[PDB]
Amino acid sequence: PQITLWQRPLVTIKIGGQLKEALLDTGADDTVLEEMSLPGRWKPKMIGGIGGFIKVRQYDQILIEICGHKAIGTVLVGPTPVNVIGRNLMTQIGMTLNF
Amino acid sequence: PQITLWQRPLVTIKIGGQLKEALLDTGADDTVLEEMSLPGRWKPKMIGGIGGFIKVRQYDQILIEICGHKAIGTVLVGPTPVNVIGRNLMTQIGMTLNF
Ligand SMILES: COc1ccc(S(=O)(=O)N(CC(C)C)C[C@@H](O)[C@H](Cc2ccccc2)NC(=O)O[C@H]2CO[C@H]3OCC[C@H]32)cc1
Repeated sequence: PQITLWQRPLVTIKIGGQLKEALLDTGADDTVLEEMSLPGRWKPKMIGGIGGFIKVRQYDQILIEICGHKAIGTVLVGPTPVNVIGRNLMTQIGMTLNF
Repeated sequence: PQITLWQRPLVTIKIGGQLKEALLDTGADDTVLEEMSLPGRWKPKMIGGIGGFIKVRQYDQILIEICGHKAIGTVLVGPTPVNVIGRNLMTQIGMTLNF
């Protein structure tokens, strides 16, 4: 389907048994979510955007479910003010920008 | 045209008669550009990014061409890692997310 940009493109994802609302963000290289517990090992990382950098924990090979599609990708967990689904995951569901 | 998300959706924009590279950002409500000169008066605006809030200069009804398409709207100037084209301008050029 087609998703208009008149409003923030929000979606609900399924990750680690939890349901979280997130923003389909083409400007985000990776998916970034607010603090939560995830299984597996992680690496510390610093990501920057408007307002500066925040420290996050990088988890790779995490199973996520969006709109019925089951995809695997990297999830950065940290003090982000808003949950965003990055390009890392959007490519997996075949999402593109069109005009 | 269709833009996949394997790489950053960087495009060429024209503003003030100059060509610049900008990122198509669906997670951004507004368009935020790196320091540059724009005509007329500006108003203050407080925007919150991943790293916190910053003060930017708001210029309205500015002509800006994105991927060859003519737009006339609000452009915010301030400290940002890269020129960001937000939903305010993407809607003007008929851009949408598809999958
Ligand atoms: C490595 O992985 C990364 C993932 C995400 C980011 S990032 O979040 O700083 N970024 C990147 C953008 C600022 C270049 C995504 C932007 O779309 C970012 C996502 C976001 C963060 C906090 C609150 C709302 C929206 N949007 C953003 O800064 O938008 C600015 C400009 O328009 C306004 O909309 C609300 C916030 C304002 C950085 C790195």
